[PDB]
Amino acid sequence: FGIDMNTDYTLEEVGKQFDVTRERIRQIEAKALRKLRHPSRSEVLRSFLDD
Amino acid sequence: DPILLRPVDDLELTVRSANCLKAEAIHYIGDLVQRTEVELLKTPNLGKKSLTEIKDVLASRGLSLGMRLENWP
Repeated sequence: FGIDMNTDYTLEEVGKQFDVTRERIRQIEAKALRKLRHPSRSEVLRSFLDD
Repeated sequence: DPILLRPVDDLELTVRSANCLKAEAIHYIGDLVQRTEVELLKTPNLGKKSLTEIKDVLASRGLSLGMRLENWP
């Protein structure tokens, strides 16, 4: 995303940054998202979705 | 307590321990904490590191093994 930086990047630029293909980067992003989806890192976060 | 009937989903455990407990098939911890140390070491292909991890996640929330319960679940 563009979280606390300039422009967000495509997956390929990220793999560039870490010397990986974009598929490696998709795996990393999906694992981080799965980690964050669980509460105890996501209670307040999901409360930001006030609904 | 709402938490020992809270699944091992939300223990924030590693997936190796996931395989171990799926084999054991203990979803909630209300029956988990009544089980002892050797009752956890009866796991298939499970050793020191995963079980130290599980006691870690227990003492993060103030519990451990061997506890006693009543009418559970």
